[PDB]
Amino acid sequence: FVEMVDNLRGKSGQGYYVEMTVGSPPQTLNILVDTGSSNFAVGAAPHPFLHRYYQRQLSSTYRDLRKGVYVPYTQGKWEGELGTDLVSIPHGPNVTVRANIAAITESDKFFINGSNWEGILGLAYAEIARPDDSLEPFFDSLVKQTHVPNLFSLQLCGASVGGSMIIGGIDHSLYTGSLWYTPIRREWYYEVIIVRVEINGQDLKMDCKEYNYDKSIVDSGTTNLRLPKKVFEAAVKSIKAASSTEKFPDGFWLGEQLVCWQATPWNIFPVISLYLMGEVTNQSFRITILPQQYLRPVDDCYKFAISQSSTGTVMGAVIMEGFYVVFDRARKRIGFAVSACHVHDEFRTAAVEGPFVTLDMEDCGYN
Ligand SMILES: CO[C@H](C)C(=O)N[C@@H](Cc1ccc2c(c1)OCO2)[C@H](O)CN[C@H]1CC2(CCC2)Oc2ncc(CC(C)(C)C)cc21
Repeated sequence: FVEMVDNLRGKSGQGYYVEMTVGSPPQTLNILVDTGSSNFAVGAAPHPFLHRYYQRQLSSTYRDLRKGVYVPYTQGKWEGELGTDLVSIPHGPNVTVRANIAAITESDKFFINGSNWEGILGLAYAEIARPDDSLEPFFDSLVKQTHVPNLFSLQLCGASVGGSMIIGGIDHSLYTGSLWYTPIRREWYYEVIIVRVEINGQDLKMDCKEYNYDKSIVDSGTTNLRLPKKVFEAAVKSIKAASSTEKFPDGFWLGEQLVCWQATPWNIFPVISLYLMGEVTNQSFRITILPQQYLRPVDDCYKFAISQSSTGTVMGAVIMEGFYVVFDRARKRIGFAVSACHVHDEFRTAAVEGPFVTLDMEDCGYN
C-alpha cells in the first residue's frame, strides 16, 4: 500500500488533510480528514482565505440535489448546497466514485486564515450526517461502488505535520508489535468504551461509567485529549500531584495560558494510560501516551493538550499520534498499535499492552 504512505499533511492544531479531486475534469483540493463527522464538504466560493475552491460550473459530471445543508462543529459552522460529482484520492486507491458533496456557499470560523485546506471529509457514519442519515457519507459510497474493503487506517505523525491514510487496508510498516482491537459501541461517531484510566500506573479509582459520560469517541478532527467534566478534574488533580516539583497557574490547566521552557522536564510528567474494552468478555487492553503527545509545542512555550468536556471523552490527535489506528468498519472495531513514527525520548515509549482482566466492562457505557 506504498502508493498511500505519507499522503497526509498539516499544521499543528490545524488538522490533517489529504489531496482529493472533484468533478470532470478533476479539480484538486486539500481536504481535512475527520473521523469525528460524516459530511463531505468543500469551499465553492472565493473566500479570501481559500487557496482554491470547487467550481461547479466547470464540471460536466456535476448534479444538483436542490437541498440546503447546515453543519456546526464545536467551533466553526458552514452552510452549503448539496450535490453529487466524481471523486478521486490521487494518493489513494486507483478508483473514481460518485459521492455527495456539500458545496460551501457560506461559512463562519470554519476556514482558517493561513490554512492550506479547502474542505472536510467526514469519515464517520450516516447516523450523524446532515441533514439526516439518508445522505450517504463518502466512505459508504466508496465501498458500495468499488471493491475497496470497508476499512481504513490512520498514522498521524505530528510547524509542519505529516501522516498516512491507508484506504482499504493495513500497512504493517506503519506499526510495531501487535494490533489490539476495541469494539465500536454503535455506528454513529466512532464510539468506544474506556474501562480504566491510569496516570503514572495509578488508578483514578473513579466509576468507569464517568469515563464515557456521555460518550467516548475516536476523532481525528479534534486536536486534544478531551476528558469529561468530572474525570478531567480528577485527572488533572493527579497530573498536578505527579508534577509538584514545579508550579503552574490555574489558567494553564484550563488551556488559558502557555507555559514556557528553554530548549523542559519530560520526567516529572506522567504517562497516561487508557484501558479499552477488548474483543472478549472481561478482557481489556491499554494504550499508553507520553507527555510529548499531550504537551503541544506552540522559548518552547508548550500547551496543555488535555481539556474538560460537556460532550464526553474525545480521543483526539493527542491520543492518535502515539498510534497506528485501524478503523475496521467491516467488523465493527478499532485497532490500536504502536506507531512507527510517534514522538519518543529514550526514557519512556508509547505502548499498547494486553490482555488484562477487567470485570463489568459493559457497566461503563452510559445510557
Ligand atoms: C473540537 O473542535 C475541533 C476543531 C472540531 O470541531 N473538529 C471537527 C473537525 C473540524 C471542524 C472545523 C474545523 C477544523 C476541524 O479545522 C478548523 O475548522 C470535528 O468534526 C468534531 N467532531 C465531533 C466532536 C464533538 C465533541 C464530542 C463530539 O463535537 C462535535 N460536534 C459537532 C460535529 C458535527 C456534526 C454534529 C454534524 C457531526 C462533530 C463533533
